Parts: sequence; C-alpha cells; structure tokens
Amino acid sequence: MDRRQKRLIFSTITSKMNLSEEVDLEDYVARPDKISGADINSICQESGMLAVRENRYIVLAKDFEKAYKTVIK
Amino acid sequence: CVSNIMICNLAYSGKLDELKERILADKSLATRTDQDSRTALHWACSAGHTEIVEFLLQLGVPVNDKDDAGWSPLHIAASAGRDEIVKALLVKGAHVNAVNQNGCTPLHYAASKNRHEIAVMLLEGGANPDAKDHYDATAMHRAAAKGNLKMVHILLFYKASTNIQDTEGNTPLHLACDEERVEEAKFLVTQGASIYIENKEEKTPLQVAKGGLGLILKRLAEGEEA
Repeated sequence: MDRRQKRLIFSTITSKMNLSEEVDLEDYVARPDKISGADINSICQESGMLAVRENRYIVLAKDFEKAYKTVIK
Repeated sequence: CVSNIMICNLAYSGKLDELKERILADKSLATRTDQDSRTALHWACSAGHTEIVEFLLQLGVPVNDKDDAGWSPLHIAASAGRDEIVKALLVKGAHVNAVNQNGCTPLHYAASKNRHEIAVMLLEGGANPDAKDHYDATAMHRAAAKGNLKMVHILLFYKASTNIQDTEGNTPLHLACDEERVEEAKFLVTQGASIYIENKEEKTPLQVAKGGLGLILKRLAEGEEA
C-alpha cells in the first residue's frame, strides 16, 4: 500500500493505545513487507495482548517487534 | 504498573525519594533487572525523570546495558525526547552508535521524531550520520520520508550521505518523492541527492515523483551538474 496510508492506519489504531514514549512506529512503517490493513490491525492487537500478558499497561518496542514477526509469516 | 520489579515501577512513576531510600537501603536494587531486562535507569529514562537518572548515574550504575529489545538508555532517552537526560548520559560515556534489535542507533529515532537538539547532541558526540539499520535505512531516510526538512539539513551539516540505499533500493530522495515532500526533495537534489539511482522497482526518484515534481528536480539536478 501507499506509505502514508500505512502510517495513518498505524497511528490511527495506536492513537487509542498506551504506547511508551520511546516507541517509534516509523520502525515498522519503513519496512519492505507488503502487509495489509488487516495485518496492521493484527500487529497492534497482538502488541496490546503481549503488553497485557506481561501485566504492563504501556506498550513497548519489544511488543511491536514480536507482533510484527508473528503476523508477517 | 509497568514492571514486575518494584524499583522499576518507582523509576517510571518518578518517585525519587522512595526510590533513593530503597536503593541506599539495598544498593543491588539500583541494577536489578525486570522481565524486560530493564533497570530503574531504563524506566526513568522512558518516563523522562531527569532527577532519578542523575541520582543513578552518580551512583555509578552501568549506562550502556540494553533491554531484551536491544534498547540502551540512550536509545530510550533520545526517542522519548528527554534532552536533559541524553546530555547527562553522553557525559557518562553512553555509546552513541549502539544499535538495538532492528539495527537502529539513537540518532535514528531522534531524526525520525524530528528532535533537533537531541540530534545535534548525538552528532556532536560522535554519532555516525550514515548508520544503517537492518533494512539499510539511515536517519535521513526516516527524516526525508516524513518531511523533516530542518532535520535533513542538520544531518547534512554532519556530513550525512544522500544516496545510501535501503533494502528496497530507495534513497532519502525516493522516500521524499513518494511522500510528496516537495520542498525537501528540491533541497535534497540541491545538495547532491542523485536523480539517477534506481530502486528495486527499477524506478529513479524521478519516476517515483508525482505531479510534475520530476521535471522540477531534473532541472535542478542538471543545473547543479553544470
């Protein structure tokens, strides 16, 4: 998809999440993998899950990294 | 709470007094690690509690340990925009070119989030302007992509290259064009960004540009080469 749209969906979905300040979505936005809005949606959802599974109310970079790896094959 | 270790939670929450009483009551707590391989330093950095960071530093705690995500205190501080803490870390010898799990250095995040002062602090401290992450992306790619024009300028002052290619074959100019960062693009060509490099899609920054931006750039380039 278009690069700006990819960013928009990420920022739109996470706008309603508690991300630690150091997280930078551009890290995933900037990747070559051709993912879909659904994948982006899954990545964010898994990330929240991973944060909760650690009794953490703030989402971390490690969460998005696993989630990304988990959704893209 | 953000951690399974009490001291880490107090660091994030910024409870300086209680944090000091507990560490002085048991010095080991100053470097105890949590489930994310983080210590009070990481969390204090994330939250931006300068005081707690200074207390920990004068205590002599290590300043370069990375969490399980490869992030060091400097990465966190830089990305979170904690100017004061980034300066203090540098003083204590924070590794300016350390990379995390995806290959990024603090400069990557500083340029990405358009953090001028933190960027400058990092570059003045020996950061490599051309540091490439696991996707061969540099600080300039992230800046050019989002239109961080002033950031790009800052990177240039510190001898940053304009033609490094990422894993998709794109140069900061490509990204700039794709996202229609008009002013940025013209500026880039103005400083030597090549309009001839092809990406993995066999496109040049010209063929990626839209709305007749390519004509403009080709004219700027040819005139800059004359």
